[PDB]
Amino acid sequence: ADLPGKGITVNPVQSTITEETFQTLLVSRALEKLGYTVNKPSEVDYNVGYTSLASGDATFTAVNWTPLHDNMYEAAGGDKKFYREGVFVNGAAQGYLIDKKTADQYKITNIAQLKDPKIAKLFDTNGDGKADLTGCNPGWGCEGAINHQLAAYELTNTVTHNQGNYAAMMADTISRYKEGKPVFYYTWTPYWVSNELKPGKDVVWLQVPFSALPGDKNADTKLPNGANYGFPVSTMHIVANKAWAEKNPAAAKLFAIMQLPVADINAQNAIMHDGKASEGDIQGHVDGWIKAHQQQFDGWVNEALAAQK
Ligand SMILES: C[N+]1(C)CCC[C@H]1C(=O)O
Repeated sequence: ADLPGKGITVNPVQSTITEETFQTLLVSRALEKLGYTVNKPSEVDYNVGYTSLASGDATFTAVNWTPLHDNMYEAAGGDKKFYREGVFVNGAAQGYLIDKKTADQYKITNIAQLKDPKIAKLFDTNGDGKADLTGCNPGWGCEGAINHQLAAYELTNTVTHNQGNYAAMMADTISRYKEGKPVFYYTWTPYWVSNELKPGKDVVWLQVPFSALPGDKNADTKLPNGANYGFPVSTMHIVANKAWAEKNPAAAKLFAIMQLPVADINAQNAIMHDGKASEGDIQGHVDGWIKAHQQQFDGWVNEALAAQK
């Protein structure tokens, strides 16, 4: 009769990106149905998350990105210290965008065109002549990807990687876009930005001149027709402490089979951004998703409970 997680405490970890909370708590709810006591997530830098997971201070994360986290994953112990099975979120996109108005006028389709200082000046916001790319916070996996690519594409003389607080910077970028000025930024899905600036209407994605990712000399981000946006279709995974997973087969199975559509996280993140972003609202987003997918959610729980436990 007794549920397998009775008496066992779970510590989730995510980053300080509040938009990660929904998917983290979805896993927490599932573990609670398996009987576990789940604490509120710790919100720490990704790299701190991975070392905590490897030591056993943290139990799971649900925001492990491939390939952007590969270097942090391997560095912290890789498959020797971590359990990682299945695919939690498929079909994420990332890349570089400029406003469609500017792209159409000057016929800009490739980031390599920003080597021309005249083109780059269009996107200068601080007057130093260089294009100002709204980029990634220190510690994000995309920090390393963007730095690597600007160097590889010979863009460091005309393009600046602006770093700080991405969410605040993007509000300024949207404000500038609304004044009718050119903008240049990196983003990903799922996140709230793509709801405000939509490709084909407001903005366009830029291609890159060849494949370049840090730590993999033979990376190939090309699509079958030869078009390249600089990043592959990306996925998120649930990652757990390996030793904990070996002792908790019901949880291990649950982690391998849970799946959340990228569109659902996009929708939740958009609602948060329109003002409903308190802890209490996010809990209700999670509870409402479950009620709307009750058969699926219960199926995951039933499969986990039927593991050899
Ligand atoms: C901030 N991010 C959510 C953007 C894509 C993956 C991740 C990161 O760069 O690590």
